[PDB]
This record gives sequence, C-alpha cells and structure tokens, in this order.
Amino acid sequence: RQWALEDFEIGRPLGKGKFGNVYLAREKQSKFILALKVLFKAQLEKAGVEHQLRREVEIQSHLRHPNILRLYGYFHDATRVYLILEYAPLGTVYRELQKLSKFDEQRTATYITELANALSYCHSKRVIHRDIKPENLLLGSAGELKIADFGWSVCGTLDYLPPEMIEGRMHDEKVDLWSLGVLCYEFLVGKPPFEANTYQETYKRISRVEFTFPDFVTEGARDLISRLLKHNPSQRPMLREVLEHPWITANSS
Ligand SMILES: CC[C@@H](NC(=O)c1cc2[nH]nc(NC(=O)c3ccc(N4CCN(C)CC4)cc3)c2s1)c1ccccc1
Repeated sequence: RQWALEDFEIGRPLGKGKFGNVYLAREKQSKFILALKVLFKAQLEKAGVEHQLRREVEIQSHLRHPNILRLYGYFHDATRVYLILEYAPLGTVYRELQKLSKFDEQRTATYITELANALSYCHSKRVIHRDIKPENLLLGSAGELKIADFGWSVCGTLDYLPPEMIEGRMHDEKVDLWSLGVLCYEFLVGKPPFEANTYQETYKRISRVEFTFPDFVTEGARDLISRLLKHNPSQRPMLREVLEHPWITANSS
C-alpha cells in the first residue's frame, strides 16, 4: 500500500513504450525485484485512455493466477503514474519467438494450455482480455506463460482481433478464443494467420477469414485452429473444450 518513487533503486530498462517505459527495479527495504512501469500522465489523456488505465490497475491487482502478471501496488507522483508490476525474468513470448522462429508442438501446446487456463480463469472471474498478442505474454523463471497489460479488458495492429470487434459489433469473450487461435497459429508458423503488408488488406483477410496452413502444419493442430478461427462467435469452443482437444493434450504438459 502506497510506496513512493524513493523506495526504489531503479535499474535496467525492460521496455520503452509510447506512454511510458518499464524498468528493472528493487525496493530498497525488502530488496524485492519488480518491473517498475512508469507511465506519463500527460499523454494518457492526450490519448484518452486515462480511464482504460483505471481499468488495468483495478482489474490487475484483484487477480491471482500463476499465468497472469501481478500488479502489486501503484502510486502516481505529479508528473507520471507508477505501477509496481511483477517481474518476468525470461522476457516476452515475442523475443522468444523472434529468437526461435517457430515453436514446436509441445511448446505451442503447453503455452496454449497455460494461456487457456489463465484465460479460462479470467473468464471464471468474469473478465475478458482481448489484446492477447505475443508482445503481452511474459515468461517466469519456471519458463511459463504470464499475461500482461489489460487496459483493454473488461488503433495498433489488427492481427489478433476477431471480426466482431474490428467490424464494430458488440463483443464478448469469444474474442480470446479467436486470439488463442491466431496465437496458436503464430507460434507454429511464425507469422500470424492474417499477416499482410497493409492495414487495409489485413482487415479484408480477417473479415473474409482468409488463411492457409504451411505443409508442416499437422492436421491435429490444423483442426484445432480452424474451430477457433470461425467468423461467427457462436461456433467457437470453450477453453475446457480446447484443453480437451487431443493434439492439445497429447502435446501439452
Ligand atoms: C506487454 C508490454 C508491457 N510490458 C509490461 O507490462 C512488462 C511487465 C514485466 N514484468 N517483467 C518484465 N520484464 C521484461 O520485460 C524482461 C525482458 C527481457 C528479459 N531478458 C533479457 C535477455 N535474455 C536473453 C532473456 C531475458 C527479462 C525481462 C516486464 S515488461 C508494457 C506496457 C507499456 C510500456 C512498456 C511495457
């Protein structure tokens, strides 16, 4: 409860964002290691999401799950807000991917699991994430997926956002079964299923729902992705169904 910008010995920057950045930091009394996210008040409104933050902070801190990154506390000074976040030692599913190009079945399978279960829970507890992309996943020392950033849970790249949303229509929590599908595809193939060179065609690709599997994609996965990526929210499985899918279990952990 209420720390000050002076309980913190600040260290390596972990990420440089538009609104703010995020640092390695250690609380001086406890020697605790956290990610100190430092957002800037000025821009949050010059953008308007000052409230899409009121959501992340409230939503975050109230959640307890091994694959969701913990918000520990928060305090703003006069210039900016600070968010004492949990620290994720292995970095992002994003770098991990650029690093390795493609993930294997077991790895992809496991992550979808961790993300499924983590995602189920958010849904058990009523909440939907939406903005699930590789940039927002982090890895613990154990090496396990963890979900970060919510401010978008209750512009940029369309790549992971389902038809409904994008097409404006009111949306629910199928959103995330769609991402979970794109997510899945991206891991196994390395690009997301609706990759394009422009915002324009990418809209097309997602709305017409146009994607094609590389030769080395297995049917077990092939099938999985195809029931996550249906244009109609209704025809999208529940996470329990997902965790059931065979490929998803004879390959997870
Ligand atoms: C999801 C993006 C969001 N980020 C967070 O909330 C974040 C929360 C959070 N907790 N821990 C982090 N740690 C790291 O970012 C990290 C990155 C690379 C690392 N390695 C160095 C090289 N090595 C070979 C692998 C390990 C280790 C830790 C981050 S980022 C964000 C939002 C606004 C502004 C900045 C960042």
